[PDB]
Parts: sequence; structure tokens; C-alpha cells
Amino acid sequence: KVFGRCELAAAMKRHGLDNYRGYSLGNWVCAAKFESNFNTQATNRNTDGSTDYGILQINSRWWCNDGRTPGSRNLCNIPCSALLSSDITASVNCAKKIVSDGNGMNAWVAWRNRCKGTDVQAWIRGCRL
Ligand SMILES: [Cl-]
Ligand SMILES: [Cl-]
Ligand SMILES: [Cl-]
Ligand SMILES: [Cl-]
Ligand code: NI
Ligand code: NI
Repeated sequence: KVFGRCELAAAMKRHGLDNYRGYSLGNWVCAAKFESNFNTQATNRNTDGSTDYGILQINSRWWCNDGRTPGSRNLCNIPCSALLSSDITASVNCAKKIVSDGNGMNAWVAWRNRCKGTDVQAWIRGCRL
């Protein structure tokens, strides 16, 4: 599913991401824009041989199982394909663990490089939330 901007903002808010670990909703929408372009089916191979999955490009090296990432963990206890679903529940649950791991949203390099410190509230402008 390709979410609209406000559509994703509403789903993330319903699933408890607004202000999760102190990160406002716009931070999460911004991350998803630059990770996946709001496309739940997005997959991208990483240079280390792991793959990123879904709306927030969650990495098979630590977080989900894809069966082809040696020496990798599955800390969200989920097949990586479950992070591609139209329903974002598994991605959100997993993202909550990631953002709690010590470095906050810096876990998403694209968030650090493209969202961090910017006017992230712009990402929820006009949304009826
Ligand atoms: Cl947009
Ligand atoms: Cl915001
Ligand atoms: Cl694996
Ligand atoms: Cl959803
Ligand atoms: Ni990535
Ligand atoms: Ni894995």
C-alpha cells in the first residue's frame, strides 16, 4: 500500500508513535517518507547483505527474519515479510523496539541525515488528526 501523508500520520498516531520516546509524529512521518516513500512494500538490499523492509525500512541484520542474512538476529520476532503488510502494526511495534535501543531515531540514518533538526511538523500540516 502507498499511504498518503496524512493517512500514514493518522495510522502512526493510532498505533502510539506520536511522542514515542519523545519523538513527535512529524519525525516518524518524515522518516517514513525518506525510508520508503510511504510504500509498505518497499525492500532495499544493504551493503552488508541484510535487507531493509517496509514503511520504516527495518533491517534483517537485527530485527526481523528473512532467512538470508547470516549471523543476524530477529529481535522483533517477526518474518520480514510481515513488515510489508498494508496494516502497519508490526512495523510500528518493531520500530518502538528500535527507537528504544539507545540511539533514538539515529537508528534510521535517513532520519539523521534528512529529518533531524528540520521543521518536521510540516509533515503533519493540514492533517485532521
Ligand atoms: Cl509527501
Ligand atoms: Cl511534529
Ligand atoms: Cl537469516
Ligand atoms: Cl495501518
Ligand atoms: Ni536502512
Ligand atoms: Ni535477521
